[PDB]
Amino acid sequence: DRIETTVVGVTIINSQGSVGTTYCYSKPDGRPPSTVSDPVTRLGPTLSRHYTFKVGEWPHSQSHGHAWICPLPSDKLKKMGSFHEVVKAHHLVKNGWDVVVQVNASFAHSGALCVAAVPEYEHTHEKALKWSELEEPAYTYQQLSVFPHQLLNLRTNSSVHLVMPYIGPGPTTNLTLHNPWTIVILILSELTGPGQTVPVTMSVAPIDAMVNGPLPNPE
Amino acid sequence: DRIETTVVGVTIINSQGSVGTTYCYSKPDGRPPSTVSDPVTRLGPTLSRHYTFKVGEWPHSQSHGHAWICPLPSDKLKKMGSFHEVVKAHHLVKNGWDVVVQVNASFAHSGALCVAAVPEYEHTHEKALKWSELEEPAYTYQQLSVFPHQLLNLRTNSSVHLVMPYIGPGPTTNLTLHNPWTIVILILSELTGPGQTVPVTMSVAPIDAMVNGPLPNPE
Amino acid sequence: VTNVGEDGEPGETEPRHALSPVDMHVHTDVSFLLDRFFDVETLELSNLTGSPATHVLDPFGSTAQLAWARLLNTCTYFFSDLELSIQFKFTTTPSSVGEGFVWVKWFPVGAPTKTTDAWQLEGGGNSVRIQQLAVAGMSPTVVFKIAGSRSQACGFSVPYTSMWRVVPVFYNGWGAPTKEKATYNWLPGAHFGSILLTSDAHDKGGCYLRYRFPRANMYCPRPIPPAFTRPADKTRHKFPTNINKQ
Amino acid sequence: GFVWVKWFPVGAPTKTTDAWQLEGGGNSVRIQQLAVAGMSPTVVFKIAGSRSQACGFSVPYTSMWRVVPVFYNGWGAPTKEKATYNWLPGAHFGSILL
Amino acid sequence: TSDAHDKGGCYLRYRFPRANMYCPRPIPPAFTRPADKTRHKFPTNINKQ
Amino acid sequence: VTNVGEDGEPGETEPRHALSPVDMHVHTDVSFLLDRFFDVETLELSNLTGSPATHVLDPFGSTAQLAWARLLNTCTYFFSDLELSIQFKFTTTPSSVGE
Amino acid sequence: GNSGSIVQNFYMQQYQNSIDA
Amino acid sequence: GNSGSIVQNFYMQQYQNSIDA
Amino acid sequence: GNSGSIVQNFYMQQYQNSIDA
Amino acid sequence: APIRVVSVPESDSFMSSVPDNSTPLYPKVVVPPRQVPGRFTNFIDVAKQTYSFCSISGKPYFEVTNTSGDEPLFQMDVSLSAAELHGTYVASLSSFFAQYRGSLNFNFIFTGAAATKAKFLVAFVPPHSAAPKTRDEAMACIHAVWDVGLNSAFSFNVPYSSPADFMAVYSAEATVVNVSGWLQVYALTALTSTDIAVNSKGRVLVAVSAGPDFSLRHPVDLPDKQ
Amino acid sequence: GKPYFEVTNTSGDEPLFQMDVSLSAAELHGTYVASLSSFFAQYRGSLNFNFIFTGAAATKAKFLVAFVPPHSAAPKTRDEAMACIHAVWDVGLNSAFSFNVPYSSPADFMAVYSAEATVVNVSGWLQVYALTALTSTDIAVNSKGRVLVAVSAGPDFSLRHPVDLPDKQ
Repeated sequence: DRIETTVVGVTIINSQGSVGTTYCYSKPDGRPPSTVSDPVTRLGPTLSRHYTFKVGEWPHSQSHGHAWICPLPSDKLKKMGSFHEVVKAHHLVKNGWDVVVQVNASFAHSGALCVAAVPEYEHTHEKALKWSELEEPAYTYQQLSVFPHQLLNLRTNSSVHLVMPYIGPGPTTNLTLHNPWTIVILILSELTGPGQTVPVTMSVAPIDAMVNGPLPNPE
Repeated sequence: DRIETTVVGVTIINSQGSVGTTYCYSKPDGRPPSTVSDPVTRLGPTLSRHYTFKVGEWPHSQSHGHAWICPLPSDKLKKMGSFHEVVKAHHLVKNGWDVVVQVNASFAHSGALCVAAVPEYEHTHEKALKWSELEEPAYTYQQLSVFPHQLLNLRTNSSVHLVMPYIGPGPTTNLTLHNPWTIVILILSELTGPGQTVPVTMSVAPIDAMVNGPLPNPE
Repeated sequence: VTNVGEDGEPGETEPRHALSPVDMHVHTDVSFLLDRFFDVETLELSNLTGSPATHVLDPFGSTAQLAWARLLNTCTYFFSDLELSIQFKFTTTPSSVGEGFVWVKWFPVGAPTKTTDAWQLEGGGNSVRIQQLAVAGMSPTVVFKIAGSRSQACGFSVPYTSMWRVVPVFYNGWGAPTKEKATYNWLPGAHFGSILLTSDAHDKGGCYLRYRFPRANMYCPRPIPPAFTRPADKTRHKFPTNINKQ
Repeated sequence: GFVWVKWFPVGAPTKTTDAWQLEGGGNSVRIQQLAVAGMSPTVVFKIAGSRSQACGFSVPYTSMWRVVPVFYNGWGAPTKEKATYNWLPGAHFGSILL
Repeated sequence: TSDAHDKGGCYLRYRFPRANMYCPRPIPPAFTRPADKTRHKFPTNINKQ
Repeated sequence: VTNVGEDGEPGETEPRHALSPVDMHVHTDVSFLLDRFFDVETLELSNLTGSPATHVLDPFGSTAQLAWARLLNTCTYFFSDLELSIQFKFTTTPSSVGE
Repeated sequence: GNSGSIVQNFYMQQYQNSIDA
Repeated sequence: GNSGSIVQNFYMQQYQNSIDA
Repeated sequence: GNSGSIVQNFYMQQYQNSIDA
Repeated sequence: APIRVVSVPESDSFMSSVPDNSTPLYPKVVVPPRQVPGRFTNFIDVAKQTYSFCSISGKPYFEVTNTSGDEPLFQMDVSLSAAELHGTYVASLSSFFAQYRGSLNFNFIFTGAAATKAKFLVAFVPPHSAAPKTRDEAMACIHAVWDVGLNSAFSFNVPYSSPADFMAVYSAEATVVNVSGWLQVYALTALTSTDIAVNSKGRVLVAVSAGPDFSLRHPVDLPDKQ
Repeated sequence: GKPYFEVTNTSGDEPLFQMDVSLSAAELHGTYVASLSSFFAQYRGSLNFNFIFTGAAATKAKFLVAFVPPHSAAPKTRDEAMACIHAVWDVGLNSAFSFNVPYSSPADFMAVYSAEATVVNVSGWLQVYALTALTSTDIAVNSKGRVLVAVSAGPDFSLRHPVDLPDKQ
């Protein structure tokens, strides 16, 4: 059995495929910012549930190096429809994440992915915070296995359960400008088998959300 | 001394003018709905702070009977800019209120107001939930003193501190359709004195907010 | 006494030799004053054939101030059981219905409706139909004759149907997601049920519904409506009483 | 023959014009406003086939007076008038409207 | 049997006290199927107007 | 919850703040729902003379779904007593049988 | 079942109903 | 309330009225 | 025999029936 | 075997207040709990713990000018259907009945400029004369004097004094039982202001709280609307 | 007309299954639990559903369910629906799944009979989505996968109030 049911909020992600619960670096802490003599809101269990973005559609001839950049979570924040609404009107947010990548395949499929949670991910050509399809410089795959991860292998499963803690240089931060935790997914070994797609997927979700002081009505 | 500093969230309403802290009927209860086998969010201390709407501008020749209808709080909800955003995406809400009417006057001013918190206020000609200037049928002032209140008298102060508990026929409710607590303000004795205005005011604010299950992204 | 008014709360004075009680307030007791069959409403029965207009026992409307109307709208929410007593005033020559069975069938909040024919009593020819939902079964039927019956009436218990923990009289909001002019003070089923009256009569008589509101619980006071014009200032209003002068 | 025997307690108002009406196929027969049922006990009995066209009930002591004075020496109202001598406001048991 | 037979019918009735039931069975729909995705709408006590 | 179905037996999920009971199921109680005089059947009486058609109280037939019909055919076997209440709707001028 | 009146046993349960074993 | 006769409980209070909790 | 009602002895057994010895 | 009974002549009659219910046709209906606060069992209760503005002239208050003195300020025949006590909770409640036995209280909420003082007098005139019309006539009765300035309102208890244990909730031609008298307030000192210019008149609210010994007995249907 | 939906490797956005959670909504028409109901007038229960996936044993489908409380007018893409209460599930070793559609509403009992939009009729929708378009050994052998939608009465569910049957419609 590979029962991998993970709950936060009231979004119960069951999914067999998961093999392990990889905590990236550490366990998340709820102890308010060191530098905010400012009254916070511990976002509730609803809201800070999960969301689930179909990531992209893996293809066939995709030469090792291609990844799905996922600066968690701006651009794709505008769809976390209750949590989203909150971080709009609240300067700064101290929150880790939980994400469960998922992929739909079979018996006749080669192709593995090094899906990893990157701290202060460089790159994203000043077009960052924009989830998309940038390649990486090759070796990034020889070494992308150094930033806490979990690979996906069509010959063993369909998920990667990356669970991370809060990070940023200062003790909290403006999530409309600084994405510490940014997830990637690189193709270690190209895809091979039956001609159908192989759609990719991912269930994102905030954790321990606390956002400081409200902001002026948008009128 | 008539120090009347009332705090909820991090909106500290100090105001001398208040004379009493009138609890309407009862003290509010935080014990989740009886009929919602559904996971809730106890809205935090930020958000459920206060807001403060200038109500209107009392005039002079206003014959006893005129009141400021305030179905708390729809139409004027769209301005409670962080709490507002939440009740949008969450079916039902169990919450009382706290409100502090305030009025700017002097020495040479007659005019008193019976400001009261009405349960299941009738009226508002199917144009309800709309804060405005409807009159009342006269006697409503002879008896409007029966629905828990506190009057305002320019010869003694400037506030009325109505603090209410949650109400509605069912154990919780859709605040975009059912305003239990609707505040009024009737002119018992016309205004008299110096020719300047006499602007009215009011600091509204939710309390013990719990809103059930999220709703689809608005896309 | 010096009153520092304005903060709601009344203010008393208390004389000397304060007066002793008697009566004990008692006659002002909510549940008590409301536990008596009132004459409220009055309708027209159905012919057994055709489609009915399911009557609904919603006594939270008022208007004709028969001191039961105001009393119900003195509270905000109300919860009580019900009990009825249909009677039936003959409208013409009280010897034209040599039988008149009347299928008084009560229905609980939510029961379906659409009642066309489905029953039929076969006997020598003719055969007289009965309303489909009228027959006996789930929801309590009462068959009483309108001939020789020294009281062409019935009467029974009807415990609180409605889903609401309590019945809201005046609703400020709406009844359905179709914020429509009607569903304002409506709210889905703030009531006690329905009743379908069918009998070979329908004409040649009416009824006089009645309500006995045992276990009446009232909440959230409200102002009590005058019911009488204003008089001439300084003076008394003078209604011819038991007392009076002559 | 329905008979709306309605009893009233010392002091109950009066003025009873129409206000009720029973609608049924046409005609419609009115009932007296204060006659209907409610506060003060009504009794509806038929005058046909009824093996005793009668009724009957309790009526506890209404009147305000600690006791009922039969013969009063004084008057009933500040209008010392020929009538209010042995009258006294409501030295009685009530009324009835048939 | 009665000197009647015609000029009237009857309406039998049953009161089934001490009803004991065994071996469940499926319960018959009693109403057609509607239009997919939606609700069936029978005029009730409630309803809208 | 992950269900390993197929072997008959249902499968539940149980949310948070599970909901308190009230009503107690009670109104669904078999014996109870069936202990009430229903209007089932309807016939024509006999003349005293001649030979009769002995009527038989077999209420296990159903068809006109007056919510008593279905309810009896929700079970396989049924055991209960009976109690009847004949009434008799006059079919013409209700003053032609003086007895 | 629906017989909550304190007169139901005017006829003792032998005449009233049946009996099992 | 107005039911002071010693026959009101012929039908026990379950059939009579309702119940709260 | 067929008299299982608790009212049969309204008339005590002397008036009701007979007696032997 | 069969019991012997005899129907009273009355028998198969109605009775719109039979102390005893009817036949329970639906049963076992368990009912859901109620969490709404502000509930009540007794009606007197609500009118005792709650005032209501008496309607003088069309408004709930009289005036006080610096040109009054002798004249009466407020007057009304203390009976639960006298003009002023018409719109009040306490008086409107009453008409479901026929009798009351209570002394009433009134509260005088003075609303004039905070630079205004009015000083003043109230008086209860038991029934006898034909309405005294000057304090000099009225002060010889039961009265109270009050000085606005620092008070910010006042309270006067119009007692119950009469030979009958209950009176009439309905007014009518002069009876020993209708009228309990008058209630009067006077200008024991004509009003004053910083400037007669800025502050013309002062006002005062007349709120009616049910007395502490007051009760209504006897329910009665409503007559006609008049 | 069948008791199951499909799962192809060409879905994605589109809704998979939807119905207005009220005991006379299409799907819940033939069920025991729903057909029982009509002897009455009221229910107060959260329901459970079990998704018995029946595709080839060489098929995997992964997936998403979602409960949409009443408000909007039916979200029509998971991206809209996932912002509500939902559950994701991966067939492959499970061999079916269970989702409990709770009870959340201001009324202590609702209607066993559906009717024009009321605050008491509709409890919302029940939705299932293609969070990952189906997959097979060969798109050739295995075209589609299916899934059974079984309805178990919830653990807090009860019917109150018996009522005669109206007309047949």
